[PDB]
Amino acid sequence: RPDFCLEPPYTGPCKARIIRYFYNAKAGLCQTFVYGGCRAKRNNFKSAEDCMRTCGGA
Amino acid sequence: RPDFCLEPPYTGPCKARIIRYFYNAKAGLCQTFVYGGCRAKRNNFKSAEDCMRTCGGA
Amino acid sequence: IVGGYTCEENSLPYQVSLNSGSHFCGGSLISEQWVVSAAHCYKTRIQVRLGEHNIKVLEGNEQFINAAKIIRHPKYNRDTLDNDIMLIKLSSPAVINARVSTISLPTAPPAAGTECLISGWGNTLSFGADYPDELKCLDAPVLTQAECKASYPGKITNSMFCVGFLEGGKDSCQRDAGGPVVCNGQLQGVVSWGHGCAWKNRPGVYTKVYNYVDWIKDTIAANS
Amino acid sequence: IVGGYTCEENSLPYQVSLNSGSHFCGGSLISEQWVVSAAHCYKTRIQVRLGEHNIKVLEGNEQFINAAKIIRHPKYNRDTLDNDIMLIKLSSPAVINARVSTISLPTAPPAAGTECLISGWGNTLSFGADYPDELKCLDAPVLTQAECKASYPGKITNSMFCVGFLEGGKDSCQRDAGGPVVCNGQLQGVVSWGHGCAWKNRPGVYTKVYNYVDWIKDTIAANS
Repeated sequence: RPDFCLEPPYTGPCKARIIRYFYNAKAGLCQTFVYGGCRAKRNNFKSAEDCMRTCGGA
Repeated sequence: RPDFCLEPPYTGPCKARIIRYFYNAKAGLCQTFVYGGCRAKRNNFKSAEDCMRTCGGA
Repeated sequence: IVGGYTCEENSLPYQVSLNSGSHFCGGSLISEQWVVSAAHCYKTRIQVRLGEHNIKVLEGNEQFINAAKIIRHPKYNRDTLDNDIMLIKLSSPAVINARVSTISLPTAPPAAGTECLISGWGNTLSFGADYPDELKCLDAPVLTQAECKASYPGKITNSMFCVGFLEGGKDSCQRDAGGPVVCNGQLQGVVSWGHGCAWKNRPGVYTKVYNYVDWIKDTIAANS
Repeated sequence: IVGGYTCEENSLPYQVSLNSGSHFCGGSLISEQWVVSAAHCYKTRIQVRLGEHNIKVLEGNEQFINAAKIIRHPKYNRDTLDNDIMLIKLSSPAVINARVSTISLPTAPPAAGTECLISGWGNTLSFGADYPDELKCLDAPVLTQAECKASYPGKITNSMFCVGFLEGGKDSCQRDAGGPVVCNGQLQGVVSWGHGCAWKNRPGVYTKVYNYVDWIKDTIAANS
């Protein structure tokens, strides 16, 4: 139910390619995205499990 | 359960006085702090039930 | 304000406060109907208060006026803080008297070495918290752009200058934002940001009002 | 790398990749035992691959060597990206041959306008995603400190410089981080960050390696 779960995935400005999970509310589940390795927003997880625990349902 | 819930609260550089909520790991619940109006860290919520619903028992 | 002093009651009539259930920022009255503050002090609904000294204990003469239009600078950057300036239009014109009065806009940029007066109801502790009821004041010099940029490498933009003391001890603080920095009868600055409050080599950073002199004109024109 | 070209298979022996589950960063081989990367490429376990051109299609030249020490700059700021540099000591020294070989550290800073070679297996699209299997190269000049500042007001510290094109269309991208910017045979830059990839007036920002020559010597000596 938290609003940060509805934000777009945030790669950020760094140039790494790090697989992270975000909740996609229009899908109703967690998806993979590329994180750059700095300045993570809150819709950004190490597992889908981590992701659902926090954002699932949203 | 997220590990950013373990960070102390972060007022930041800006000079507003804005009440926000952070998870106090040692107390086991959410408390208030003064937010300056910019550069929020992740342990920064707009209310208690908000905070406790994502960091409650972190 | 850290390391400052209590202002004289009848001496900062241009000083205002911004309110949303509580005092959150300051501001400056520049005309009977417009206030200058900081962009980071934006809220959707704002109540301005004028003629205050003690924000708790009313001496009879305070005005409470809802803001009608609240207008952040368009090139305001919430991350870098470039262009940290905002204009508020009062729903009624302020009554101008001994205790509410406008501050002149600036005619030239900030000049290093000049003594300014910074004021507000900000925290008076560098550490922990004492939000004061009485308006505080600090006399402090404009610093050189070099001193400003060395204290904060890469962070100083065209819209910013530092006022204060590199020794620390004396500075503006939380709840001070949006408030005035007056040098020689003109609003040179708006309280913006800093690293901590009154830390050594970390002076306050302020928005140059002078940069926005045409934007302030044009904004009032367009909306009045 | 956006708007670049496939590297000669023979020509960048100093180019390494850092791997965990998958390829996540690049690096530069700077002695038989040590690799320079970005501090934002730090992980607790890394295996360095050496001698790659196509990261999916092995030509037989490749070495797979674990990092035994992974050492971020002690002043790396996770939020401003200041001092974004890291050293890795390999568990065994690399076998030196035509495909695995070192690059010179810098002996001076690079002059604005010098032509550099940037390389990596980073995204080749500015939007969406094409992660290439083949190593890509970009010819790009060092930009002035003024151009760099104008592009990124508030964000460029003393450890940072820009290489690229203010018109956009050519830049480094995700998965390029930690990799080399080579200017006349010397490693002048480490791919760090940017606003998008190949956006107008937003060139890549790189760490100034020349600024760490001492630290790298010390660290390499402290860690024999």
